[PDB]
Amino acid sequence: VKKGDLLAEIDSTTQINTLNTRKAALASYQAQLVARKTAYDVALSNYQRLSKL
Amino acid sequence: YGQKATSLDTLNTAKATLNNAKAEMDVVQENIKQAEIEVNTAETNLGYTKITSPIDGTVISTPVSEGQTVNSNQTTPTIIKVADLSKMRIKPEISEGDITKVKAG
Amino acid sequence: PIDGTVISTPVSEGQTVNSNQTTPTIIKVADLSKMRIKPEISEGDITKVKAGQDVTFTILSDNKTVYHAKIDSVDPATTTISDSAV
Amino acid sequence: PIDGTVISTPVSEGQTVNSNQTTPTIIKVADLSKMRIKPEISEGDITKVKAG
Repeated sequence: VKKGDLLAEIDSTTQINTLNTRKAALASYQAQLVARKTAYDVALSNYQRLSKL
Repeated sequence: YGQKATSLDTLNTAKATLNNAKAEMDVVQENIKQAEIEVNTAETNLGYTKITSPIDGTVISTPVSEGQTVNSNQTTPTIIKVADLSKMRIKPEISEGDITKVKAG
Repeated sequence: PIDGTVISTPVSEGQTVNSNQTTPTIIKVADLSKMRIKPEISEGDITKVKAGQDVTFTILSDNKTVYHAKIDSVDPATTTISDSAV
Repeated sequence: PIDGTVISTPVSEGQTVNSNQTTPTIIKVADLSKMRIKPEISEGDITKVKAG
């Protein structure tokens, strides 16, 4: 069996399901980034002006 | 907002408070997922409802009792022993001085 | 982990395992292109036995093959520490 | 932990270990610049055997 070869397999299920879990988490956290950034855009261009004035 | 007045301060509400609506809906998607996922895994920890016999061969042991508590967290309780009796295979012990000679086929 | 060849296989394709407590060995893979023989060598000869020493040996399956090797090195600890009658 | 020299090595580079339950010894390293011999010394001689 050449180094690093095909030998076994188990129930990878529980472990991939939780991988998919943890990639959904992320996949929403980036979608928080969307809003929790534009909110700052609306409040950067509000402030940078209101302060000048 | 192209109609001259409607101060930007009330357009910006709408912009960022659109993205917050949209994104607060995405969050509930990823939650729908995680729930569908963890529910299928919550029926896949319910695979164990016959303890299906891996092969047919015939039955060769049975160490269990119908009515008996088991404790599989620590070491794995073997329950039935099922191996294949349509062939068999004999294992010739074959001593350390004959083996230079004993060849395959 | 290695290629050498396969030397045990204690597992069954279809078999539950329980690796949380102690680690189930599954296949045993060691290197059969070389080998190494371990001369038991008793507590009164060792003051003498040194590393690189014109050894010879014979297989318990040979009427004269007589192998011309050489001692390679020494352990500092008995054959019961390393990896009564001593 | 020490230098003394190496005296066992029960491990395999490539090998799984399970230290949560009991502690896998991996290498055994003790001091071979001195040594110490342990004279078994029977229950009837000991009233007599003294230190130094």
